[PDB]
Amino acid sequence: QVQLQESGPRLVKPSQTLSLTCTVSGGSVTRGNYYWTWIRQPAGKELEWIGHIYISGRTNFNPSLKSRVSISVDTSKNQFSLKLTSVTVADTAVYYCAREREVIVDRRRWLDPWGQGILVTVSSASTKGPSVFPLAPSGTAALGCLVKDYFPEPVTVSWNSGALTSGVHTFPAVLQSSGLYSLSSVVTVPSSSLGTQTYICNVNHKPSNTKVDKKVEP
Amino acid sequence: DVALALTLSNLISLKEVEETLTTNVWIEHGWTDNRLKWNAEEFGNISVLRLPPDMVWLPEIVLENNNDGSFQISYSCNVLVYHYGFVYWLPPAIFRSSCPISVTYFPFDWQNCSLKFSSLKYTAKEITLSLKQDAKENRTYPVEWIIIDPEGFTENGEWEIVHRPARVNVDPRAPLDSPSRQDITFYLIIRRKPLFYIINILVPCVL
Amino acid sequence: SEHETRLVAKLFKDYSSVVRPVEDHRQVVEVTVGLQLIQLINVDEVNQIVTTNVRLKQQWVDYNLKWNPDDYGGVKKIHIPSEKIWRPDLVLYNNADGDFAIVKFTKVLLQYTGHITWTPPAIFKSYCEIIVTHFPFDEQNCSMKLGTWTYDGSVVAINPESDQPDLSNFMESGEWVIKESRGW
Amino acid sequence: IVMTQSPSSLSASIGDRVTITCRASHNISRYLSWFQQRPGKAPKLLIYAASSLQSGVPSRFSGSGSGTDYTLTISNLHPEDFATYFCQQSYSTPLIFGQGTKVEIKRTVAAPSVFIFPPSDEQLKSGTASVVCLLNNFYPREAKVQWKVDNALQSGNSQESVTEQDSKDSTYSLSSTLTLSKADYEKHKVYACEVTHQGLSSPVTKSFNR
Amino acid sequence: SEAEGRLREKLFSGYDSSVRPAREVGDRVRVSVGLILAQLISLNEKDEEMSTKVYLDLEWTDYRLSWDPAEHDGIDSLRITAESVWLPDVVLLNNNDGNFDVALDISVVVSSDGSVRWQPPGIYRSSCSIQVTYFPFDWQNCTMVFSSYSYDSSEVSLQTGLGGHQEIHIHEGTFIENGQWEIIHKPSRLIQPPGEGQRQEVIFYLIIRRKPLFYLVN
Ligand SMILES: CC(C)CCC[C@@H](C)[C@H]1CC[C@H]2[C@@H]3CC=C4C[C@@H](O)CC[C@]4(C)[C@H]3CC[C@]12C
Ligand SMILES: *[C@@H]1O[C@H](CO)[C@@H](O)[C@H](O)[C@H]1NC(C)=O
Repeated sequence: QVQLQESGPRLVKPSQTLSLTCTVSGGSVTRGNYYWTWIRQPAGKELEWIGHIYISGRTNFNPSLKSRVSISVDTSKNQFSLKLTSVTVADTAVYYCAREREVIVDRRRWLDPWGQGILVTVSSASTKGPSVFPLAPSGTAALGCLVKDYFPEPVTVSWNSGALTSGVHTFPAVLQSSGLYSLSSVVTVPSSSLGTQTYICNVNHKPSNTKVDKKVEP
Repeated sequence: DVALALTLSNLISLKEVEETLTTNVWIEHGWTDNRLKWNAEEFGNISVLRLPPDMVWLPEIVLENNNDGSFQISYSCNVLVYHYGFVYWLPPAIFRSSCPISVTYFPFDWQNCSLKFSSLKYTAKEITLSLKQDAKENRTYPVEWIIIDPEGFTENGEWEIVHRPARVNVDPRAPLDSPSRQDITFYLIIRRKPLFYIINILVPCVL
Repeated sequence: SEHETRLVAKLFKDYSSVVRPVEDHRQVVEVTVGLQLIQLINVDEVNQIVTTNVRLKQQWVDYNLKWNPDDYGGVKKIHIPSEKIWRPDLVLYNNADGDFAIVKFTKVLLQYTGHITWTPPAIFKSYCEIIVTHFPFDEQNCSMKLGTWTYDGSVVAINPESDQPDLSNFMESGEWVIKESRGW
Repeated sequence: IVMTQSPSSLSASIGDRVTITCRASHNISRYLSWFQQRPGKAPKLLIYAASSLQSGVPSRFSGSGSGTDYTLTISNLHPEDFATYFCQQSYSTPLIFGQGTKVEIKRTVAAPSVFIFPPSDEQLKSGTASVVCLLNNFYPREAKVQWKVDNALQSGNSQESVTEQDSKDSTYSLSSTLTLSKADYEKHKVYACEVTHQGLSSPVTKSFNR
Repeated sequence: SEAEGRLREKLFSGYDSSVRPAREVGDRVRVSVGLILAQLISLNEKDEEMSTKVYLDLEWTDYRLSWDPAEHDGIDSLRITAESVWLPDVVLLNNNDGNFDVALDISVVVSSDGSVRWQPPGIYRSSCSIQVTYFPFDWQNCTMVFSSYSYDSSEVSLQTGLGGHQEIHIHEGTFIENGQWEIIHKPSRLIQPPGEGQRQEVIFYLIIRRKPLFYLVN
């Protein structure tokens, strides 16, 4: 019945204010025994409860982030917003807006429904296309392409214009200390086919309009 | 299911300046309460009980179109509960209702008053309003008129009843959980008897 | 409001609205009375009756309606039904054909120190000697005598809140102008 | 309140039973929920109040417990039930989620096929050098890559990336990338990555001489 | 209705209808106030009072009256006698006859999230100062001032009712139109205190033009 929608800038610079807004449809933000909640999950780690605001306007916050966090409700637009001041790189995460239902008769409290989620990354880095380097093969042989030093995510990698999919493994991107991403895509092939068959990795990075078709050979 | 009928004991008045119809009516409510069923043979062949209305659940019908705040019946008489689960309740009431007045043909005018009955405590989801059903020769029909006793009814000194229909009105637009979804309206088309106004104003004034 | 629920249950567990609300019977109940005139409804010269819409602010202390806010989550003030507590029986002595006493039992404001404020409304119909000698240019001095009907001054003392009635929320009349007002 | 969810990782197969415990430091009056998160999706509520099943959830999921001890049971597993499972408490603020127990398909022990790749001449043209060691198609996930440069152990200058269980064999691959400056790359001759994994009788080394 | 009976018994165990429902000490209760005009009965110039028939539309949240429908046979809402639950003491402050209260207390609709909606009927005689200068070719400005009688703004916060317009609702089909008055404007406003005992108001204004045909003829 009720639907929650996150929105806000997908990229913020460090030491600035991260702002998000959750729009509620099919339900009033000032009606019913509800807590309008903000949670976050940094990628590959635990979920962290940022805070919530009650329908009366009272707010509760995580003690870890208490000083930097503020939550507000706007009744006219049926919205509630989160502000996190002086953000560092550790504040990069998928942010969720949720509704915690509370019932007194049965003495229960649970989060339902959740928002879809909004991925916010904290980085002063700017867009930069990848450099694509061959990972040249040395009875199955391996070869690949190194997609190095790009920002932001994502990059898509295919082999032979999508005709080669068997044995292809494209690794998740790793964030370097430089703030730029890097990944490798590899494929295992018969060693007998190294002399007869051509292998090309097709790398696309839309934010830079990088389109590279790199032939990989011994 | 709540079956309703109206008996007009007397049409007290229609005040034109205040546009108010004062009537004495007896509202027959009939419904089923299976919790109040018993075997007559297990309880000394008792077939009917008289109980205070505050002891049982009631389908709280009110006059929606009153204009004085008297929404409810005047005298909360006993309910009659039969062994097969039927609850019969005939509260009498004095009702003062809104009746807009068409002055176009006065004193040769006729009016179209209405008594609209609904439940504010319950909606169409919780109760279903319907007209009372009578039987003749094992054939059932609905009572689609205001009941008037030919013997005990005294005609008003100024108004003659021409038509007196009864209708179940359901609003398709309103939601089922709204009190305005359903009502039962009892109408009174009443023609003025202009003899007093004739003799006392019109003939002297015209002459 | 579980704190206020527990507080309200404690305050009225063994409470009496019959006895005067004092620790010791030789003490007097000090009541502050202030009249607020909202509207001058009517001046009936023939029957000598003045009809007014009023608010009868009454303030006292109930010795047995105190609590520590720290013991109840910091609750410092509550609103409770007036019918449950003892109240002064203020009566309009010169009532003509209306109510003698307050009949609209609105809620009282109770502070943690036992202080009670109760500001019920009333329609006062008061008997006033009407001098028609100078009508339509007449001036009328109309009074409202108010007192505890059954309690004498030795058990309940009444004191005016102010020397004048409160006219801050008075609705202007299209027939009369209040030249002067005072409480004695 | 601190919520300790055990075990951190489990392997089960289609049709087997799964049990995940989530102990609580303080007494909770059944104010516990069990969530399921799929890769890349929002967390999905399965159970709340420690026993109530959310609408639209298969009946195989079951929640139980009280006080400080709570359990989630997944009997008659399904292919779609391989996800991360979280326990969340709502007895007091701040709300505390569990560490997260991941359950994935359990398959035959397979050892990695190891490959080492030198830097390309193209990347050396730009002033940096990356050495990539690939571990391909191996289960379980537990594996250790060590880099050696002229038989000298490296530290602090490599990063690892891992795929999800393959959609076909449910095996894992892992890449380790040694990043060195071009100047540093030329001061040493032999570059090696050593791989240890329970399917390997002994550590496997792949190396090249520049 | 045995599930309804059990739910009601659990709902009202330990419940106090005289205590204002504030989740925590210091919380306010938001009360949305709206009006439906069933009939403009009259405007007595001699007594300077407007007689109307209305339905109030009061909405608030009582956290104590929340339950999980899954634990009570899927019951999502209840219809409860208004005397059983806490009510905001919303009255017509500017009544002219001494009557502050509604005509019938009827029943309140309570949702499983504790949201309470109450739509009592009311026959109100409100004070209206008549602008007599242009009678009978006059227009009047008659206000209905609704507010809590006891609770201050720090306890009960009033809002205009809109799902939504800031106006008196008039149903086109069923409205009993007055033969002497035409409704020109019908807005509603929230009046804040000027700025501890201060109270908001919700004022429903009726600007009405007299139809003077009777006085032209007579
Ligand atoms: C000059 C004479 C006729 C006197 C003036 C009579 C005027 C006032 C007319 C106007 C309307 C007339 C009435 C209209 C209808 C009827 C028909 C029938 O019911 C009997 C007479 C009666 C009731 C009429 C009586 C006379 C009447 C009242
Ligand atoms: C009721 O009627 C039956 C016959 O129908 C008779 O036998 C019985 O005695 C009567 N009275 C009681 C107490 O049932």
